[PDB]
Amino acid sequence: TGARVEDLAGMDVFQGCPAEGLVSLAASVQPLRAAAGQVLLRQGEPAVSFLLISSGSAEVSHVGDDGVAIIARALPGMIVGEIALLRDSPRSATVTTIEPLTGWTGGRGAFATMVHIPGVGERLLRTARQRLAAFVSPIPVRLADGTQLMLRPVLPGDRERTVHGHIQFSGETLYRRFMSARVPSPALMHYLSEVDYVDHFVWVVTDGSDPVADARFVRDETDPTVAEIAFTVADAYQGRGIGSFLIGALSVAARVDGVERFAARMLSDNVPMRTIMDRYGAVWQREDVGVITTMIDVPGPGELSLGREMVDQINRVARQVIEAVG
Ligand SMILES: CC(=O)SCCNC(=O)CCNC(=O)[C@@H](O)C(C)(C)COP(=O)(O)OP(=O)(O)OC[C@H]1O[C@@H](n2cnc3c(N)ncnc32)[C@H](O)[C@@H]1OP(=O)(O)O
Ligand SMILES: Nc1ncnc2c1ncn2[C@@H]1O[C@@H]2COP(=O)(O)O[C@H]2[C@H]1O
Repeated sequence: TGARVEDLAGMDVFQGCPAEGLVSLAASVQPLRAAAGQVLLRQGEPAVSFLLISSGSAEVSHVGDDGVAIIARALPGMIVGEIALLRDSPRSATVTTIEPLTGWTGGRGAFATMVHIPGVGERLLRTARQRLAAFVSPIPVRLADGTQLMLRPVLPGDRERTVHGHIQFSGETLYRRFMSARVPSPALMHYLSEVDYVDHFVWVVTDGSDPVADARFVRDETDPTVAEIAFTVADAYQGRGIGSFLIGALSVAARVDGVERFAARMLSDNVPMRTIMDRYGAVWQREDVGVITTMIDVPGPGELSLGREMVDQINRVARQVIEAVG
């Protein structure tokens, strides 16, 4: 009954893989056909199953404890059902066919053989937590002047959210951040967007719909105990204390991630960033003309202006995203 290796060769998780690598698995799966409106999976059910989508589309619906449902979509080239099999846990979501759908599917054993394809298990994990991040609970954040926002992790869709959003990021902003006043290339947006949360962590703050700002760190290639950090705040939200908060938040996430030292780079002439830094120290060095750097140990307990309940919620959400699949 098995699948033609070509049949699986389009699936995102298999890209780069040598055809021979896929044969055992291609032998371990059966074809699946489903009509529009049909239910493939359900949120509490134990996981016996996984599916790879050749054609059609499916709605993903997750009911949080609040009782409100986050929705996403599963599309051709994508696995679904992998996560519960990854964590050995219940279905994270209910999955329903939108478009009539095909149709490669397998069981626990096929999954095993799949995981044993080199660098496949890793992709699966990455993408898994990537998806689980949508189900985490956005933390209410009320700044000193009363304006109310939300703290959550970046989602790939933030990319879209931001490009077509009504929130303005000035050329001067773009320049202070990326050193060009121009709007970020699609390639770049993808980079800022899709992350593993392990070597690349990103906070976004929103008005409750659209992201108004972000803070991220990327673990150093050679030294995993240090990461370079960066921030962006939308023009009209600047100067209200968002950046200070975000370095706190980022610091909690960092602590979780096993990161110790933050590295920073910036225009010598960008005062607020420098000020934020200066609160923790530390000495500035000149990296290049008009450009400065620095290195700080990560505060750390007692060194944060955030709160207790607050650092609790943050550390909780962060750790929830980071260790979700491991
Ligand atoms: C490592 C990197 O990310 S470098 C580049 C950073 N990103 C950018 O430059 C992009 C566009 N500009 C921004 O995003 C900036 O507004 C940020 C994020 C650097 C600043 O953070 P914000 O959220 O805007 O304001 P925030 O309230 O956190 O400012 C922090 C500190 O600088 C002070 N500050 C605010 N505005 C100004 C200003 N116009 N001039 C001087 N100091 C200022 C604040 O008082 C505060 O100091 P304090 O807490 O000791 O009193
Ligand atoms: N945000 C998302 N985007 C795409 N697919 C998802 C998302 N969240 C959950 N899923 C899939 O929905 C499945 C529901 O049950 P599982 O946890 O077995 O595995 C889950 C994932 O394969």
